[PDB]
Amino acid sequence: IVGEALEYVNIGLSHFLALPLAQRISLIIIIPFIYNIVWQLLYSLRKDRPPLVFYWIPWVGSAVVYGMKPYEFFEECQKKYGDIFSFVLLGRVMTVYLGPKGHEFVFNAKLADVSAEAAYAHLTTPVFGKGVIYDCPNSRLMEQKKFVKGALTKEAFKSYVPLIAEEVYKYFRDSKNFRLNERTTGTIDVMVTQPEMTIFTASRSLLGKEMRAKLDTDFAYLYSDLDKGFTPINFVFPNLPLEHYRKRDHAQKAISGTYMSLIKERRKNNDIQDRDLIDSLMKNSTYKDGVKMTDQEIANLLIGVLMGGQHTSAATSAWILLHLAERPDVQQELYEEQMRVLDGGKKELTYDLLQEMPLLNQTIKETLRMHHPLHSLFRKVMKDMHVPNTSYVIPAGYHVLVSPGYTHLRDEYFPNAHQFNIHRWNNDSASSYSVGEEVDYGFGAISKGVSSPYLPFGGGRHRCIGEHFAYCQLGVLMSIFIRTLKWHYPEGKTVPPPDFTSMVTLPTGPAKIIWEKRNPEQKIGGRH
Ligand code: HEM
Ligand SMILES: CCCN(CCOc1c(Cl)cc(Cl)cc1Cl)C(=O)n1ccnc1
Repeated sequence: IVGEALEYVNIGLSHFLALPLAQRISLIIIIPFIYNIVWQLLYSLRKDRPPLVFYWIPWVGSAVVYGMKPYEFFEECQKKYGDIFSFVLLGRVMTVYLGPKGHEFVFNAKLADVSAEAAYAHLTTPVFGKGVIYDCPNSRLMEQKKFVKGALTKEAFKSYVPLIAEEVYKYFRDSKNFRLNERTTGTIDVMVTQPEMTIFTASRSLLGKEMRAKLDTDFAYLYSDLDKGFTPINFVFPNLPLEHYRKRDHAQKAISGTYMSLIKERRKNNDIQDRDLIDSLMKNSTYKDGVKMTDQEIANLLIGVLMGGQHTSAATSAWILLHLAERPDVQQELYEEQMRVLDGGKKELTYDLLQEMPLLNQTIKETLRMHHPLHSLFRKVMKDMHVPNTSYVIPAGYHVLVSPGYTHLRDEYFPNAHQFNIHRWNNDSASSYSVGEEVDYGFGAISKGVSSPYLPFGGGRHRCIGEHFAYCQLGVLMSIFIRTLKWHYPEGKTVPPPDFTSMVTLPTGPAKIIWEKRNPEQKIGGRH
């Protein structure tokens, strides 16, 4: 007789529901806390699952330590478990595969196994708009990248270089942070100057003179509002109604509206040349199945393409300025390269001459090695994936996290990895290179192997298409900085540590350097 025991299950439940509000709250906390803990212990039994990092608080998982110092988190985990391990992150299970094998396993994964758009769309679609990037099937993305690459050709870069140079000089002339016709020395915050210099140079050359002229007005404020939707807090709550969410949505309509306006006027005048990305997409945005991109979609694609490049590039020139500020030896060497290639300054900077500045391109390369703008790249796992040479299975619904930026900082692949050393790239100054066989996903032949320990631009179907644009812009900018200014730190200041909490891993500010003119009496012409 134990039906008598079932009587007391019933009675027991009855007394549960009758406990005071204090104990019941105490229990709605202690009961998932405990379940979680035995669940992990039970989980670590399975040999077909990668090791899972232990955590106390349910749902939150390892969010706090990962969110604040993800490379230290990765390293500590790698010591305990090796290169494959999992951890819970605000609701989700992230499986990290560290090292070159990890790049291979994730970047070169089969289309059917993983989805970038499933990982990213909830974050990007509201910022950029509907119908493009991650708000469309992968095949559509592939053709958009193709369309955009058509405004990123060598001949495009030859015409961008003087426009970008004009903008840097205008900024030296007019911005309160410099004013080189009035001041010979000054303090700047690189996280104030570099985003402005970036948006100004990127706008003028990819969007055109009209759009660049709008940045001189209050309209510029909308791009900032748009940033606030592109944060690792929309990370988790994609849409819950308070005000910076509205300003985001408002900015998107307003900016896309403006782009659509210029598009429609250019077509109404047949004022369609080869100046911009705008001209380019208007002439070339028909998918292979014959469907044309709408004017809304084109405008949304413009926002998305310029947003990403804006923050990665601005963060990178800020890090460059910061590393160089304590290396007058490297400024000196870069300066000598400038005098030699540009014949004392008597040659005008062109895209061709940029390619003959290996030490400048190595400086960019090395900065990107020590400061990858994105410490983590994600895919949602769509089908149970087996991990080669293990018994590990990664179930659908998990996420895979790859981190080439972590490998960038390993001594095994980069001797003295925490040292800024541009000469480690002697006779290897290329932004990237395919050491063999290629493949084409729809936007041109890129490398098939994604095993390089140096992968600032990722690889596989989702690979960056902006690398050459970014070197062009960073190149021109840094060439003018070097030729015009020397700079150094305020007393006792040094290279700041990264802030990893933002979307990109910019430096912890205020990040200030002191500039001074190389030629105090040099004037920059033009009306203002
Ligand atoms: C230093 C500058 C940059 C760095 C380090 C960088 C890095 C990256 C990385 C790592 C990815 C791959 C993301 C993933 O696989 O999850 C990517 C993708 C991409 N980037 Fe860049 N990027 C930079 C600048 C730019 C610029 C200037 C542009 C445009 C002109 C651009 C446009 C794109 C596009 C369209 C993708 C495709 C993403 C996809 O297919 O899912 N990026 N970038
Ligand atoms: C253009 C579509 C979104 N992208 C590409 C994917 O960007 C990412 C990356 Cl690389 C990581 C995470 Cl965590 C989220 C997003 Cl949206 C960009 O804005 N970027 C950023 C740098 N280069 C391009």
